Amino acid sequence: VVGGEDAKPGQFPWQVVLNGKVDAFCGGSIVNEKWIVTAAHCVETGVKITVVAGEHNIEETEHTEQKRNVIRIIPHHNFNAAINTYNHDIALLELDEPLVLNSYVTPICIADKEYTNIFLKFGSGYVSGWGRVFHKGRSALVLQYLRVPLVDRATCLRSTKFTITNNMFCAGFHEGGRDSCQGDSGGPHVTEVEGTSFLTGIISWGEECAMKGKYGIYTKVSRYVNWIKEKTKLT
Amino acid sequence: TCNIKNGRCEQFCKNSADNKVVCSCTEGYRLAENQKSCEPAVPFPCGRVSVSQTSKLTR
Ligand SMILES: [Ca+2]
Repeated sequence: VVGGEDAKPGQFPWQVVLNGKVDAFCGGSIVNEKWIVTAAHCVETGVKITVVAGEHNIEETEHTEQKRNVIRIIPHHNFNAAINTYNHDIALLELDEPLVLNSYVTPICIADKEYTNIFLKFGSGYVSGWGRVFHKGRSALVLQYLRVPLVDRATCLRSTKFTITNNMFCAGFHEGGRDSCQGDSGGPHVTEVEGTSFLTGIISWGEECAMKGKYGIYTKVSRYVNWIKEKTKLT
Repeated sequence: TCNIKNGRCEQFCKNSADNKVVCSCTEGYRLAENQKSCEPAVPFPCGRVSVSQTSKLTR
């Protein structure tokens, strides 16, 4: 996250980090005890992945961390239908052993298609992660979060030569300086509805980070909520 | 109706008969006694901070 601030322990208890070929390469959010929702571009078919919930400072030990292995990975069926576009940039991770929910390990709420979209339209959400705090800069040790306003589609569309589909949305500031960035992918874009946070987006991609005239592009969760609930059903 | 302020529903609102309103909440919560607000029905309901952060208040 560029131009954000340190979260306090437990401020975003649904946030998790993903470790693998690279440590802390992406973020993700807790759907329930056994499932994490993240970005598909973070989990190429093959490689082994680990999830750490209740994570705050990547180089320290808070004794709130819960490490789990990923036994199943489900990227959206349409991701990579069209080469190098990032449309449908969402994936689901199933954990080998359930997480123990507590103040530092709590699911994010997921409304239905209609309400997720209404919550997004409130126009202000938070993004978080351990990604770069500077374009091409260092990764963060302490979880970062940043408030970002929703961007009108026409402005979004004109900010880049790349395609922005209806499964995406823009968020960021016209003046730049603040944005999610590399390493933040899979992490959540969340909207607070009277104290209760809802998953409204998934950190997906962008052109460089925090540059004036550019915005963060997010996967629009409203379009995938039925898919998420269907696949993450607890038995 | 749900038209204004989500029909006073803290979480979800659905339009019923005679311009009436039927509220609801997301998993882990329960529609209070006043059929409006949402209350924790489990130890750790989704989307809520329970750490309170820091340590300096009346509590
Ligand atoms: Ca730690």
